[PDB]
This record gives sequence, structure tokens and C-alpha cells, in this order.
Amino acid sequence: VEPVVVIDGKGHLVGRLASVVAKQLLNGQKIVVVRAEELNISGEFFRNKLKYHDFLRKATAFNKTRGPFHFRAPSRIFYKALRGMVSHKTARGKAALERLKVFEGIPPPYDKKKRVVVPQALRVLRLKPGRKYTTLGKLSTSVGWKYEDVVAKLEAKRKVSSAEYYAKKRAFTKKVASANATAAESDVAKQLAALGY
Amino acid sequence: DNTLLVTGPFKVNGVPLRRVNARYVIATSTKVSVEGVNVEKFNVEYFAKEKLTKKEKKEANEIKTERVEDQKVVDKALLAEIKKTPLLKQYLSASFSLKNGDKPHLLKF
Amino acid sequence: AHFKEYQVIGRRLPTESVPEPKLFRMRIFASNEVIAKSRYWYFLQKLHKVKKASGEIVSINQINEAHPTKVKNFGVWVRYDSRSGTHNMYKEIRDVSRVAAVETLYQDMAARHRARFRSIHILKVAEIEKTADVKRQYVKQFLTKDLKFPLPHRVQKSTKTFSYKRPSTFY
Amino acid sequence: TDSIVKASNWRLVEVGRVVLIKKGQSAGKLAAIVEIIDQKKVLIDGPKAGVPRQAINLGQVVLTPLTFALPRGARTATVSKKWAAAAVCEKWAASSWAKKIAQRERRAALTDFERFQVMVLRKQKRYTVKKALAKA
Amino acid sequence: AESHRLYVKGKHLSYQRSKRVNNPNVSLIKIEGVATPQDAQFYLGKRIAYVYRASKEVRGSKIRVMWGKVTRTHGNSGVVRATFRNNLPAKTFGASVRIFLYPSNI
RNA sequence: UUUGCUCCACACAAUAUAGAUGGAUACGAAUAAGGCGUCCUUGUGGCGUCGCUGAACCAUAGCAGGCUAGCAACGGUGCACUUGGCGGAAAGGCCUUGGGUGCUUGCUGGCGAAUUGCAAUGUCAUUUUGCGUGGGGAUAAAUCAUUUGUAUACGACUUAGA
RNA sequence: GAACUGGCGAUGCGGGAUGAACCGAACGUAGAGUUAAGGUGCCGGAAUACACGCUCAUCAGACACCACAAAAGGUGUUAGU
Repeated sequence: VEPVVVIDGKGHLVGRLASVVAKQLLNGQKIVVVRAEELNISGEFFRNKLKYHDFLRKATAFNKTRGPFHFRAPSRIFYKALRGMVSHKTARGKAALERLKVFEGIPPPYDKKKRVVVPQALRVLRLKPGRKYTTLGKLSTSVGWKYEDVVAKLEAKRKVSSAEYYAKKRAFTKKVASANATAAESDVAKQLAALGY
Repeated sequence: DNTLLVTGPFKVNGVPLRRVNARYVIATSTKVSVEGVNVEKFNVEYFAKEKLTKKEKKEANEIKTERVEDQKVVDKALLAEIKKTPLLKQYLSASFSLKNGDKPHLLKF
Repeated sequence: AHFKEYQVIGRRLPTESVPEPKLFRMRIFASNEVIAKSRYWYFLQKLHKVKKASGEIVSINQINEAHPTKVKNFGVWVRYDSRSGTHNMYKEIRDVSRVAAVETLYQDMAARHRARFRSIHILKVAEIEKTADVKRQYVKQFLTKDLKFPLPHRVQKSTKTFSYKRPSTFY
Repeated sequence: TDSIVKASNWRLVEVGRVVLIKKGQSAGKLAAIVEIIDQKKVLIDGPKAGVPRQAINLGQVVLTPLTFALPRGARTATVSKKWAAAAVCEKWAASSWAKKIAQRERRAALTDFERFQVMVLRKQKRYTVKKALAKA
Repeated sequence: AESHRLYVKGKHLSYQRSKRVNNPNVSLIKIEGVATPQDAQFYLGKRIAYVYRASKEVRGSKIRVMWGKVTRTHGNSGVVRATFRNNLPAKTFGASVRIFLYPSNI
């Protein structure tokens, strides 16, 4: 339905979002995921830190350089979870994976575009209230990501600029709604209301 | 030969007197009355192609006068029925196309 | 499955030494007539010296609920076999009909004690005609005056894979 | 000063609460909750809309902001009488929820000629609104 | 106008397959807009064209077409089964494809 | 090194496409809470309204969209300019001033369309390269060989030499 | 090391990821339809179906053959006598 779909990754569950997105890429939809530092994983922070340490133990014994690579950024953690669900070793899998780019924060190509959510992977809609969850940015900076604060500063600046945008947009839409209400109850308005618009 | 005789009218959208297949049209609910048109003249022998020999090959590169005044007779009887309800001339002149978000299994024509 | 209640009346086959046997009757919750008659013969082989080859079934009739739109409280007495022994339990269910009450009973026993249909014996089920004879708190909770409660955290399942606004869980 | 809380009220389930059947055989009609079975299911009745008196899971209905007076366990004659007395059907019809439902089914029931007509009328309305968008 | 589309867009998902054996004779098509077999029953018997391009001009055009039709519904989510004169080349998994409105019943 | 190199405009060829066929349509935060409007003493404030999905909103008529006439407004939109800003996370985009020019389906008219013969994607997109024009722009280095020894199995490295 | 039967050896096919023996079913070459055993988040064809409960593990658990865990305990939590 869309050329590119921009997904705001905030408040989403990692596995459910990855299983949605992998099927979208295999069907041929182009997906870009922004704000990867705000993904959520169900479970305690200590459980997921222990899980990452169990993953971090695994390496090739005779040469660590050819072993499993333990990527530390939240976007690369999401990429790992998604590459697990795409059959990446085939040409179809590579062609699917080249339709995806995942980012921490919202870069300047996508800060002026529209962000969507996936309601079947949202934490507030999936988890029972009371279950504990993690933040992927906190887990990733606990296991070695170096750029948690610069992303926070850039996101603060971007949010200031976006609020400055939204004030003007709200004023303009209030003018347009006022003019539409005053130009209603004419004959064309009543004919459109009879016809359903 | 199980075909439908149709016309534009030719003054409205430039579609002449023609025959079409019933499986390649959509019957809309919009209805006009065609009583007062003498269509019994047309038949399967009225439309003949005059088939071409295999020798005549078009390397690089007209109309029946009987066909053109038959069209002029019928369309002036159709447009008098068109002028009764408003916006039919504009509706017949405009083309049909599917927009984004149009589901043909839910659309009523 | 979705249960129905049947009365099954049967007897022994008549002999010359004793014609007209005593016509025993039982109430069975079962999915259909075949399972109902099988459970009837199962419990009569547990009770009297008879079996299906030596007896016959004179009647089977579905008993549907007399007031299927009255909300009742039922007390249910149950035997079940655990992994180590056999126990008796009494559970009470607030529900609108007997077959639905025993359906939720079978689900409740399978959920909370891992007891299967082959392990559960239904001793009896009876409507509790008077309040304050209700003895369980989980059903006595719903018998209070002007009962009302909210439903927090509404989750609306979507048809599209993409939503264009952040959803709200107000109800 | 005085103490301030955010109240955060929402749509209690009790007797006399009007609900809209979301899915099932009724699927879009109104009913009134007659009694509460347990936490997850209630006994409802919808006698004006033709909904039979039944027990139903609370996930198959949506609670509306409408309430009227009933005693608990009321039979369908009393339910219909109190429904007509409180007159909640046009009170539902006056809401923007029901107007949205009616708009959706009207747009579904439009034909191609009517779609052409609303396109022409929307062009005329857009002309006069964008003409109004030049003086303020 | 600006739109001239008289078809419905669809995606070529895969072949008919088990867990480890595929069957190229039957293709699986996701028609957009439909999410149930009851709505997918409208599209049975409709023609499908896969339209692609090539470098070499054959008979006046550099655009080649593969024709087929919808045969039955597939699953619970509005995917349909489609058969073509020559089977789809399997590099078109995820490629767009056109479902025409003829042969019409309306 | 016989007129080479780069950029700009179109002219023709070739080359392919992981797959245009109306529009990726921009707050943030919370979810046992919010959004919008309005008012005030500007707050963790009062009052009203909305949600219950984008089934939306915008756009959408004309030879794949022609040639003309008029009315009403002083709007809407495209193109090449032009003034002023803002944007460095991967800015390469967003906003704005002024005039020009084209269209206007906001409303009413006049002419054209056939024959692709009862369907045949019935061809309208963008990706790279070459060769021509005619209009600008600029006039280098690296390697081998010689040499060095802070280096060295050989390659490699570090030096020097108009 | 024996008894009865069914198999593998001599046998491919669908399932159990993988495997001689297990489950289903035995095989000419093709087309259409329906299924078995097994499954339907993604890999992966098929409901992020519906319904009632239970469980939060600083080594959870996840399916017969089958790829292990016991005695003894716990105001963890649930249901009972």
C-alpha cells in the first residue's frame, strides 16, 4: 500500500515486531525502523542481561575473530532478531534484507516523514499490566553501547523542532476547521451530508 | 452472437456504435430509458471486417457513411433522454478508474 | 465438547425367573447419545452387577434447562483421581444453566488440578436456592447489593498490520 | 487551596448499562445488561432491536455511555418497557458514534453515479472554502 | 484524470508447498484489500497478468506478459491460488502483479 | 600519448530493473489515561467535546485527457526565475517574498474522437554507459628503474634525486 | 537368551529438525479434488483464531519412541479436605 513504511520502534516488543517486519520484507514491503533504542523486551532487566551474557560467552575457540559476532547497538540487536527469522543465507533472503534499514533515533531523511505503529506488537496492548519489561537502550548500554547520551541529546533537539512544527500545524488546522464549519450548512453541504460526506 | 450493442453516445465521449462482450463490462445501477430508438437495423452482418489477404502486408500504413449517419440518428435520440436527469452528460464524459483504497468486492456499481 | 444432559433409563434383560427388572435411571452430561449410553453403562457396572450384554436401555431423553435465562448458583460435588489418590471436592459455580456450569467445571478441574474427563466423576449438581448458603468467596463476591465494576485497559484488536496513531486503552 | 485528583472515570458495567454487540449473530445492535454472571460474562437482553435474552462474554460487546434504570434480573417485558420509557434508542442515535456508523454504511451504499456527484460537490465546496482561506 | 488503473494490485508470495517440497504449478497471490475467503470469493476466475520488461524488442515492444487466472482461495486470510500458462519464474516472489476485473459477474 | 578530461542542454543508440502505475499524509508523553476547543487567578486549573481504528484525509471529470467562446472571482495549482531565512545525526531538504507564464472541472456553451473492428501490459517509469553536436571550466600525478636503512625472507615500509 | 505378532533387512513417500526399525501410508506416467500422521508468530504452506483457568523461574517451559532426574522441603501462588 505504501512505498516505504516508517515504523516508530518506541514501546514495541522485539520478537513480535521482528516477526511482523520479516514477513513484510519477504512479501516485498520496504520498511525503515526508527528509534530502535526504545524497544521493549518482556522480562526483568537482570534476566535479559543474563541472556545477553550467555550469548556473549559463545565464540569460536581456535579463533575468536570468525566466531558469532555480538553486536552491541540496539538496532543491530533488532537486526539479529530479524535475521533469525529471515532465511538470510539465500538470494531471496539477501534481497529481503536489503529492503530494511534500522536506526537509533530518527535521522534527517525520516524526521519529516510519518511514523506508524504495529498494534499487535505494542507493549501496552500485549503485556498484562504488572509484568516487568526492559528498555533496549538501557540493556545495550549496559552491555557495551557507547552512544546512549548523544542519541538522547539529538532526540531532545529533534523533539524541540518537532514541537515548533506542530504548533504551526495545529494553528493552521484550527483555521481550516473554523472555515469548514462556517462554510457548512449551505446547500452543497446539505447535499454532501445527504450523500454521506 | 451473444454480444451487446452499445453506444457512447458519440457526441458525449466519442465512443461510436459498437458491440462488446458481456463478460468485459460492469453493469452499473444507473439507468436511462432507450425506448424510442430503432435498433433492429443492426445485426451481426452489419459489422463486417472485410478480411485481409495474406499478400497485403502493411509495411508502414475510411469510415462508412451508412455507419456515421446511423450513429447521428441514434445519439440524438439518446441525448434527449440524457438531458432529463442532471449530470449524466458529465458522468458519461468522465472516465472510470480505481483510486487508492477502492475495494471492488465492497464497491457497488 | 459442548455438553448436553440426558436421562438414561435401562434395566436388565428379562428372564423367566424374574420378569420386569427395576428400571434404573441416571442423569448424564455428555456430548451425544453414544457417549451418554457408554457413561450410563460405566456407572451401572460400578454400582450393580450388570453389563451391556446382560442388560438393555429402555429410554434416553435430552433434558434441557427449565429456565435458560435465570442466573443460578450451582453447588457441584465431584470425585477426581489425582496422580497419587482419589479425592472428593465441592465447587460452586454461578452460571445460567446446568450444562454450561458443568462445562466450566470440567475446564476448571482440567486447569487447576490437571484432571481429565476420564478422571472426573460427577457425583451431583444442585442449584442453591437461597443465598448465604453460598460458601465460596469467589462466587459470594458477585452477590452484593448494586454490584458494579469497571473494565480497565481495553485492548482493541486491529485488522490492519499498521496503525496510524498511538492507541488508547481508555474504556 | 483544595486537593485535586484526576478522577479517571470509565464506563462501569452494571444493570441497565446499554451495550453494543460487536460480533456474532446480532453484530451491531443495542442491548441492556440484565445481570452479571461473573467477572467476564453477563446476561443481556436487547428486546427492541431483536436481540434474544442471553448470556454473553464481555469481549463480544462494547459498553456505551448510556445507562437507564432497571432492577437486576428483569424479564424482557419490563426491559422493553423501561427501554421505551427512558427512550435510549434515539439518545443513542443522537450520539456521534451512531452518526459515524450511519456515515460508514451510507458511504458503503453509495453507487458510482453518487460517487461522481460527491466528487463534483466536494470540488465546489473546496472552491468556496479555499476562497474563504484568503481573508484571514 | 491522473489515475487510469482498472486492475487490483497483488503480490506473488510463493508457490504451493509443504514444509520442504514446493510445487511451481500453483502460485500463491496476496490481493490487497481482501482479508477473508468470503471477500476473496469475488475474485475467483479473474485474469491475472504478470507484466515485466526485457532489453530485447520482440514484436514491437520491450514489455512481456504472463497470463493466468485465480482458481480458489487459500487459507483464512484472503490469499488465493493462481495458475498460469507458464509458471511464474520464482524470482518474482514479492513482485507486483495485476488482477483484472474481467470476466465480470457484475 | 595527434585535440585528451569534467560539467551543463538535447539527439540517437545500447544497457538493465528483487519489481511506480493518485499522495511515505512529520508533535511529545501517558495507557488505572489522553487529544482538541474555550475560559481564567497559567495550574498536576475549570468547562465543553471526541475516540469505540486509515471503512480516514487530501486528491480525483477533459484525445493517456484535445481545439475554442463566455460568466463569476482575485482564489487554487504547475513551470522556470527571484528575495529572505532555517536545517550537520546520514544536513542535500523545509518554509517564505515578489513578479512572469500556463491551466482551472467554481458555472454555462460550440467542435473533434469511430476502423485498435467483441479482449490481448497494448507500450507513457528510472538505472547506467557510449557517441554526436554547442556552451562553459582546469592545465596533474603514480609506478618501474637509481638511492636510503629508522625497514626487510621476497613483496612491503621509510627516505632522497631537474 | 526365549514366546506371539508386526516390521527393517529387501522400502522409496508425508511427519518425528536430524536417524534402518516409531507415527501415517506402501510406489506405473500425469491432471483435479479430499485427507492421514503432523501442524498454522517468522524461518514455513496454514487462525498473532475463539473460550475458561494456571505459571514469572538472578539455571522458566515447550509434546510419545527420545535423547534423563529422585528422596526431602517452601505463609511463592491456586484449588480443595
